[PDB]
Amino acid sequence: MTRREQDSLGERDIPMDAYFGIQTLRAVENFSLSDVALNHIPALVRALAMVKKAAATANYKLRQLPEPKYAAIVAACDDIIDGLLMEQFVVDVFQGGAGTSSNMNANEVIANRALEHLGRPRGDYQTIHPNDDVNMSQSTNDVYPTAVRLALLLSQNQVQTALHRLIAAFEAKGREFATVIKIGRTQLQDAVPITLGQEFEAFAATLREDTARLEEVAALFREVNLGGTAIGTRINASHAYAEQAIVELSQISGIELKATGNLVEASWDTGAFVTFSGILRRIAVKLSKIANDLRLLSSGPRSGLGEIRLPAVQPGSSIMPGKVNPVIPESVNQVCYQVIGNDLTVTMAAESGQLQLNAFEPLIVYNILSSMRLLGRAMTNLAERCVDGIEANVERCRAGAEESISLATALVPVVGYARAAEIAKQALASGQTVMEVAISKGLDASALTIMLDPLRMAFPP
Amino acid sequence: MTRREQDSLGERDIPMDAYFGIQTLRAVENFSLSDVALNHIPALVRALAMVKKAAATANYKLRQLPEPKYAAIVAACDDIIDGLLMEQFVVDVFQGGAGTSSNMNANEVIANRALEHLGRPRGDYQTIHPNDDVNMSQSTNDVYPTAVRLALLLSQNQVQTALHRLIAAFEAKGREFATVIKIGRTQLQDAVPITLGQEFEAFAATLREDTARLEEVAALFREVNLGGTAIGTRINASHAYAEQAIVELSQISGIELKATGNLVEASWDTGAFVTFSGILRRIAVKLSKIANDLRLLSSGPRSGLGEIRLPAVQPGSSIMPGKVNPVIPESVNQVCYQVIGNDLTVTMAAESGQLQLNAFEPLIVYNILSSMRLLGRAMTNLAERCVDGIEANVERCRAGAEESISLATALVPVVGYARAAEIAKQALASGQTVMEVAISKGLDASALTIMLDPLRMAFP
Amino acid sequence: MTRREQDSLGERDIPMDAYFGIQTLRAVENFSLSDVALNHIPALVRALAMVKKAAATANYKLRQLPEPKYAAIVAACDDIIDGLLMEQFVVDVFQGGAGTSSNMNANEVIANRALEHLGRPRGDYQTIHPNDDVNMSQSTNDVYPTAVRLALLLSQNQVQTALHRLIAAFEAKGREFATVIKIGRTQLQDAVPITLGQEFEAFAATLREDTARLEEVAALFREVNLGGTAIGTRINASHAYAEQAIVELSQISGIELKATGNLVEASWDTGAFVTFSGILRRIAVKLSKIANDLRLLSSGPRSGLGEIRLPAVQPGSSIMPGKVNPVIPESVNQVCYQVIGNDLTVTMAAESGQLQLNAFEPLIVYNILSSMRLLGRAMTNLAERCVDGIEANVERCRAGAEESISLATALVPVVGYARAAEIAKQALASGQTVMEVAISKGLDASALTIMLDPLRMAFP
Amino acid sequence: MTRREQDSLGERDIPMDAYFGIQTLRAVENFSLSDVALNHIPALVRALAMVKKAAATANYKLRQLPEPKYAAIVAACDDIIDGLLMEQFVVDVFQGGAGTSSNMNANEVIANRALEHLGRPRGDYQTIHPNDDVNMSQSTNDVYPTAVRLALLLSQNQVQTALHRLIAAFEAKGREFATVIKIGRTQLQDAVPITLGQEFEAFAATLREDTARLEEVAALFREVNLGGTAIGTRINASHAYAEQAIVELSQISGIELKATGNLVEASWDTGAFVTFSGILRRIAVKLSKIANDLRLLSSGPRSGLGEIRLPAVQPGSSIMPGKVNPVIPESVNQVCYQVIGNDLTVTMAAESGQLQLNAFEPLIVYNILSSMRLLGRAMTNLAERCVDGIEANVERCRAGAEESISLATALVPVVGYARAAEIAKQALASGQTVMEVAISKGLDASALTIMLDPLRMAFPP
Ligand SMILES: [Cl-]
Ligand SMILES: [Cl-]
Ligand SMILES: [Cl-]
Ligand SMILES: [Cl-]
Ligand SMILES: [Co+2]
Ligand SMILES: [Co+2]
Ligand SMILES: [Co+2]
Ligand SMILES: [Co+2]
Ligand SMILES: [Co+2]
Ligand SMILES: [Co+2]
Ligand SMILES: [Co+2]
Ligand SMILES: [Co+2]
Ligand SMILES: [Co+2]
Ligand SMILES: [Co+2]
Ligand SMILES: [Co+2]
Ligand SMILES: [Co+2]
Repeated sequence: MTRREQDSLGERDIPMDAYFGIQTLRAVENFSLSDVALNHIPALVRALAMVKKAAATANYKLRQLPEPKYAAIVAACDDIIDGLLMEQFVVDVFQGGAGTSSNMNANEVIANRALEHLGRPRGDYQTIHPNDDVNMSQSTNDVYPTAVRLALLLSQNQVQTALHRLIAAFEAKGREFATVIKIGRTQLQDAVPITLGQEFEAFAATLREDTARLEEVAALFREVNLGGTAIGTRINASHAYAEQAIVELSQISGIELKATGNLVEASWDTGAFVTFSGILRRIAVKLSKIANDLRLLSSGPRSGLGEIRLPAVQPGSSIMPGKVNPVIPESVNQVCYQVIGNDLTVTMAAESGQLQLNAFEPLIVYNILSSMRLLGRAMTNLAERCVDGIEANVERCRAGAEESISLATALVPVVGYARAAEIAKQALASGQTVMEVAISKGLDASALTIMLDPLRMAFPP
Repeated sequence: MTRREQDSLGERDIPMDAYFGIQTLRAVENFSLSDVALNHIPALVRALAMVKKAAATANYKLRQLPEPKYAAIVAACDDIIDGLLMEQFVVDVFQGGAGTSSNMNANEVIANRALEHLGRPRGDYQTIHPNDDVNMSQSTNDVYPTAVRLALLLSQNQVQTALHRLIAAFEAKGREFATVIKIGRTQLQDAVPITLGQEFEAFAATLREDTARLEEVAALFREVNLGGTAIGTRINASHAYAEQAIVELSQISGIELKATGNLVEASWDTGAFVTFSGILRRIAVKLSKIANDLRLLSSGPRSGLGEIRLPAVQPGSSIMPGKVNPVIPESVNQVCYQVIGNDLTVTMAAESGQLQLNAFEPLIVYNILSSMRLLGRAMTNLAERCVDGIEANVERCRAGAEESISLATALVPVVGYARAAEIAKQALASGQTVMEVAISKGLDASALTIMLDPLRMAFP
Repeated sequence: MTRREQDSLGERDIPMDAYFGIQTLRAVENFSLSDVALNHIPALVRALAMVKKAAATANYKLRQLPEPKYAAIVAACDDIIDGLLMEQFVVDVFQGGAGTSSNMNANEVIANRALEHLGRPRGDYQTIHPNDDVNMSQSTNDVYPTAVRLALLLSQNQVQTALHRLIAAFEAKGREFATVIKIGRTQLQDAVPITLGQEFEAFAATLREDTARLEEVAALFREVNLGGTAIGTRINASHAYAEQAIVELSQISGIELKATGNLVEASWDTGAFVTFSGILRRIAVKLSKIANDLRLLSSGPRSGLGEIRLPAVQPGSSIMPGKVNPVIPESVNQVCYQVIGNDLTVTMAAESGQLQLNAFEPLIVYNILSSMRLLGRAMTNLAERCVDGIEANVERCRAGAEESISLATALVPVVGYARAAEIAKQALASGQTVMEVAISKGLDASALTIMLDPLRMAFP
Repeated sequence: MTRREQDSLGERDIPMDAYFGIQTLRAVENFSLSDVALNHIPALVRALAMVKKAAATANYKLRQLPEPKYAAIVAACDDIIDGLLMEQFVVDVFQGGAGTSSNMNANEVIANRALEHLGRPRGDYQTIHPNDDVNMSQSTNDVYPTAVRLALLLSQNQVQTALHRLIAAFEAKGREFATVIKIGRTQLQDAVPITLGQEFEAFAATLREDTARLEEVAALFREVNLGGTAIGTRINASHAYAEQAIVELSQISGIELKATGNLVEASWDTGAFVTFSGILRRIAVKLSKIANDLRLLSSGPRSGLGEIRLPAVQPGSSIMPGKVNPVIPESVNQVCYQVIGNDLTVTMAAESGQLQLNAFEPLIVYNILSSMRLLGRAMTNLAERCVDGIEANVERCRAGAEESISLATALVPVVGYARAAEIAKQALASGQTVMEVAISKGLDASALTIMLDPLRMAFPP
């Protein structure tokens, strides 16, 4: 069964129980590109609903929207915000129209769910109207970007939790491996001694910078253009409505929002999206570097560095034991490369704004929510399926530190530069340790245990 | 209800109904990252099955695999090639493992479907073994990349068909607007006359270069490393098996494949993916510019260029008639920006190869298969729902042409550059036409109506 | 005429009148790639010299360096700081060795200039040694990334001065065009009325956001790893030395520096370069939109939007008087594209770090200093040679606002949606203003002149 | 001492000295952005003068350019083609104008040099006009992109020569290390045996691919729009003029050039540049991974892979012997990252085309010519200064192979899977070779020497 609806282009038959309407139906036909629909990015659906609740409350309080229609609309928004009706948001994320299809998907679905609450039938738009009532005082160009900013704010906690979790895992391994002496490597050449613990604490340290800079950057989104309507001149939406709507949207979302400084600027500026993507791009670059180290430090088992052992999560051959593919970090690098790619997409999109509008905010929101979700899962998997279970190869780390030619420097104040250089040269020609060569020159072994102690070199005063 | 399987890491309970095994089950746990499973890229599944059919056949012909197992493996691969069992390919496209997870997902499903065709229950690997039988004479590092290449080859037609569709839309609007004179624009300044038809056929002409460049580049994927195994040294696979498996994979896929020249180089080289991601990027860059020209030319209705009118696919406000948001092109632009980024993701991945292998082909194949699909759909919509129904504002077009001070350009071959420049400046300074200004200086009214016809200036 | 120098690889002949040494000579031969030498980023040379002055002073105060040597080194450093000896930094910016070549170019030059401020010959390194004395307590790995941070910090001003300059240009125009009413455009479709002044003050507005983010990001460079030596374990340099050197470098540079929190992390973290490069990327993205807006609003003279007119800085085609190519925004566009490519370069280099070091700080620092210098010049040019002389086309702007259909919304509470939608459709259908159609239906002329005033609509 | 010139914006004073005139002088002031002038990309300056000469010659042959002025213009183009007058090309490569400023620099300089050949004074434009004569039958939008295509064709040789050189260095090391057995590595895990020579021969094979792809992509540039003028309509250039100019440009340059199929399309289409940039990018991507492989194989000396030794080109300290920074690969990598960014710069300029013209070819040509030049020099330096001198650390290579657990598979036909697997497991636990475990199970040493030969595993029949 179907019902019959009408827009400024004509009539169509919508399936009887669909909560979306004619406008959404056309957009499903117009933008069939990715098979990724609005409900694949639920945070934006929840956000549109909160913005639509805020406006309805504001209109009601200013006596522009009748009580029964406010009650019905609010109850409908509440349903969507608590995650009902998600399957009704069917529009492709790659939609044209600068956000209009998302706005209309929300307008129609809220309208019809509102009607259900009033005991009227779907499609009875004379009672609750998708444009006249649910979109009162509003514009795609202020509702959509406001919800976009809201959705990024709402999905902030998933990436913060993930960072904290990865931080906590590196800290623990930094503590566990505190006295595990090894050789540091610069340009991939053996340099001077360091512990495995300082090295893991430094992975921890780098990500502590990230959670701070991300928080700082997210705060730019608290600035909203709600009330500027179409191009920032705020025509058709009163000052009092804008004031009230923002106060309401703060209450609903639990986030203190404010009006942006210049709404004509805010109508078109995507600069904040570039900045936010940049910090996701930074996390991915840094994160990728960590994943690379864990791949390098565990290379082997016999003909690599073999200094750490990652947990074997992948099945192997009984006749090929010891082969441990660094499979979680690999999965992490792929997330990072993708995050970097998506970041360029945001850049091209941001760059292509014209006059009073950027038309490509839907592509932007899709890439940022994607990068955020992917990065959260990569970091969570890295922490629990890999980092938590890493083991030090204690003897083989020590071997590297003990084999360092750099230890010969500690002999200068005892035998003179010329002769310490000789030992250095000899140790390298013959392949023995500085310790072994030093012994042959009649220097005492228990004295050398002190002089050439690598843990002493790694830990400054 | 579950069944009990064993791998190198130990024992695990697998759902009764599942054709995948303990190795796939583990990879599903290890790489839960995106929610996009292998089944979202079915051409690679289809391709993986094709390779498994070919390998099985070549092992049977060299008497390495006995007949009853051969007949059962092949039957199972056929079922996969025919679109059955797709829901069993459950591994995340962002998998670590350089392909092993996709490879093992095929091994386990093939073995359990092969077991079923042969009477026996899921997990009786003593009979059909995922590793020892289905993966016989193979390594992830040769079967997976070959599947990757075959999956790209088989996806050519969706993009070629869409390019051919868009070309035909433009060609037709080219003929429809052959005499619709308008003004050209360089650097957004008014230039010399041209027809809308010429503009449109130009769009079709650039997408013709693209269909050819695409064939040429897709052709590199015909070269496969099947039988190089782990690192290119051919260990565990005979020369005889390699040639035979290629002959067989050629017959099965409908495409003439050949052995690549250096299996050692081939084991790790990802330049073929960069090249092909590159033409997709070209198509994106070209297609996005066309979309942009469509948005500019349809700007208005009254304070834009207003030279064309796209079909109104999006309903507008009853109080704001004449607003047509160039919504299909916008959607295309956005597809184009996603393809460009995807091309960088392939770049990052491709550059990060180490020694005998590149560990990130899962990412590469996923990004290229996506961009191919999005370009196909974007071009097919652009053609069917925008171009086919575009209409010219004939009088606004004409008006930009006759108005133009550029009409003096056509007097350079008459009175030399200098005197013609002089005529141009006098018209602009005195508010007279170039026609008006030129009779002034003694030239025949008769010859000028012809010489300064803007439609004449558009053609040789 | 040459002199004879030795390093661990052997003996070489160095030009007699060179302040550089055998290690710089070797570097010149090793990385001849680009024809762009260290002196082409002088801010890094000055910075290297400041840090060397900081190290010598701290070394002096802690009694690791004797007073005669301290004072010669310090005086050499001052010469470089003052702009002398720039022709002696000859090493390619594309150098390998992760800083070493730049550090040794500094060390040798400073040693040799110290030798004359002390009356000794060039090359007499038993008296002033480039490694033992000028690099004392130091490694490339902490000296070089500290110089980079300082260089970037000392170049902040130029991009700040240029931003403020362009802000002021736009603000000034913002006042001038306050009442110049025109139609807004969304998706290139006629929207609602706005003033050219508002549009221009929004340009200013966005750039003021950029000045604050740039400042805020620059501050991250204030944290230095100086003292951390080779890998961040402080080997060969004491706590007191590091504390003292950071105090002394803060005095020398004029910027309050502080020791970074974790020196092991600092040894390899290139993240701050990514964040910063991101703000340049952002500026470029915003800047290119603005440029694009200026090229669009000036399109014409006859058949574009014709809303503004940019000063003519190139001479025109005389066969087309009144054609003005937007030559200055194009040049800015090209700069913005470069900065964005440049940003990807940094992104690769940052990602490529291995274990205790990232080897690619020289490529990172070169690209950033380029980008900064480029944006600084671009924005100055856009302010002085374009924005300041922009003229508004008052009548063409006004006609766009009056001919708009958005006007018909003002009539909804006068005559009702229904009848006001009809006025909109008849206006479009007949080619008349909302005003002319509204006058037909009998509505009062003097109420309509206020009602459908576009200037009124522009301001809440 | 100066001279006085005039354009449609007033008068200015130009150095008596100079061959450029008033228009070039304004361009110097208007576009001061980089300090990189036209003389930094001489290939373009030369190509412009080739096109200029072709057009003069064509005009002369159709009786539109007087013989004396033809002779003088041609002698001037000849001087520029032969490398004279380079310092008169002073405009910034970052020019606005879509190439007009480069075209006018060519026009003016040629005019003044032609005048000198007639013994006339500088700026006597009544005799030789930069627009009227030197620019006859031409527009910027056909001459400049033609000059650009030909600048890239003139330049192709340096990158092709560099590629062949690098190829040659790899092939020779391929031969020299033909029997240096080592362990192959997949995901940084020990895999199966392979020879170092095979590894180096793979480098050669992959760069051979690049020469073929570069050649075939460069051939797209042979298609030129000379004679399409402003927008592809050909106004002001006769069919005959165009036919003759192309025949003539082909003769001057030594390259079979042909008119492009659709001059309207060709007026704006930047697709050929993207494709050329892309194969440079692809060279960067592969070159970079070779550089990385080199830095990794040479890692150590003692706590890395240490399979090869790169020539020490950078000096070290006498107390720290054995430390060899992989300094030339590092500079290759850096170049590769630059080219990859330059490819993004091109992609931006290309996407930015509008209607009948793309305005950003000056930036495009500059980036591609830079990229080509860097790639050439990096590849040349890698060959002469690193590869040609690489050494194998032969015993360490052989130890990697013997330490490999993959050897146990050879034992299957001999002792059954179960026992073969048991040996592999025991070798892994004790850090012993498969050979050592095998001996201790009472298998014969001279038998096992044959069975477990790594060199047989590296080389198929
Ligand atoms: Cl979401
Ligand atoms: Cl697919
Ligand atoms: Cl500088
Ligand atoms: Cl050049
Ligand atoms: Co779905
Ligand atoms: Co915290
Ligand atoms: Co799914
Ligand atoms: Co065809
Ligand atoms: Co290849
Ligand atoms: Co220089
Ligand atoms: Co300020
Ligand atoms: Co802003
Ligand atoms: Co940091
Ligand atoms: Co110069
Ligand atoms: Co050849
Ligand atoms: Co073309």
